Amino acid sequence: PVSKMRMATPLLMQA
Amino acid sequence: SERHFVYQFMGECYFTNGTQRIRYVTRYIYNREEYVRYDSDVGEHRAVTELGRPDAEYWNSQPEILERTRAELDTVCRHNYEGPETHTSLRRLEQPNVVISLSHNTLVCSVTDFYPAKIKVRWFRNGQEETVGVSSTQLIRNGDWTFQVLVMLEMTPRRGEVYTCHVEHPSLKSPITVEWSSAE
Amino acid sequence: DIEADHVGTYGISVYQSPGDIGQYTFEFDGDELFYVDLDKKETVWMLPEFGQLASFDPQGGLQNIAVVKHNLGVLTKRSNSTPATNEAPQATVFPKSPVLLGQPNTLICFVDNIFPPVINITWLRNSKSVADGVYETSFFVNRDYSFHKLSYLTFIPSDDDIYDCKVEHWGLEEPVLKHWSSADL
Ligand SMILES: *[C@@H]1O[C@H](CO)[C@@H](O)[C@H](O)[C@H]1NC(C)=O
Ligand SMILES: *[C@@H]1O[C@H](CO)[C@@H](O)[C@H](O)[C@H]1NC(C)=O
Repeated sequence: PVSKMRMATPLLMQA
Repeated sequence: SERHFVYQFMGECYFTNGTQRIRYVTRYIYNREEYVRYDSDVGEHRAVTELGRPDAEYWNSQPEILERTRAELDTVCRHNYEGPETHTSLRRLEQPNVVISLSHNTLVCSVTDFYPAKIKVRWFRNGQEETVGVSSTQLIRNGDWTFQVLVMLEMTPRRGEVYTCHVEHPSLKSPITVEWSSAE
Repeated sequence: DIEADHVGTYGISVYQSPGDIGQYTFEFDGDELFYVDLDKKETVWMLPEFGQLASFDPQGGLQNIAVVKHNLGVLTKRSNSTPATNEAPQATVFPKSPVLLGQPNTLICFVDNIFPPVINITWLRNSKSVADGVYETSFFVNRDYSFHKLSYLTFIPSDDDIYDCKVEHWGLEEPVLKHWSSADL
């Protein structure tokens, strides 16, 4: 059916 | 924080010759400034600005976090392109609408509502490709997945004058042509 | 500076504070694939037909804004950086198709050099706010990290009318009104 789109994953900078 | 700040992140996938070649950049931007970034060519996170040093090392210091990122070139770019994009973006073909209207007068050929961006418009006077006295607007992005371009021909309407706007676009199996005579 | 046949921006997360204002979108060759409505948690495709062939889990957009919001909080505290200047937006109005009296058309209001991405773009027909037949795009990113956005007004060309794209932005010391009329011709 529908072809899913994946996205980049922003990384968390330590607090 | 009492002051307004803008943070922006994005994952850019540069394709050339299809997926044959794929460069992948990840950009972290703060207050209009890119501070840290991951380039597939560099292989790892780099501090674009000084404020980014802490983070470049920090993320490069987390094997899967840094190994998931390198994989996004395949997880995201290659995957989005070879799948979804081929069924939508890469196959959208909108046939340009073409019309000529007057403006020592000027002929204006309106080429509108087409997609993709690639296009070549040419003027002909008596089957001969006119090049002087011709000028085009830049490519105009309508923001709704269509473009337009206006091409003008400065001329002197000589009785027996046949002016043809010639448009070649991928959505067109056969180049479009619209003709205008001093008569019309 | 980086050349290619195609550019797929898969994931653009914009976040602003104070206000928790977020925007998540996908772009391809400079056009908007879709934006994730952060409140309704829904992927909204600019082209309805594209939404029937491909899909996107709005969660990914939500995760993105989550991280981006965190990072900002860190940077806003890790730095003493001064807030960037409110740029003055610039608007241009032009018709989608060649104008033809009495034939339905679309007026397009292209607004560039928008920063920060907080703005009110409204339409006026004869100095009166038009509510119907108006559509707006998401904030598109620019190479200089400012943004642009377009608004569309569906209309019937007539020389008796004068239109106005009204832009309100912090960087303008008064609402800017770009005028347009088929009568200029
Ligand atoms: C691009 O075209 C094909 C894509 O499969 C590839 O085999 C070829 O090497 C490339 N040619 C170039 C360098 O333009
Ligand atoms: C946008 O319009 C609203 C009214 O809906 C107003 O309260 C706000 O101040 C405007 N924002 C600006 C000046 O950009």
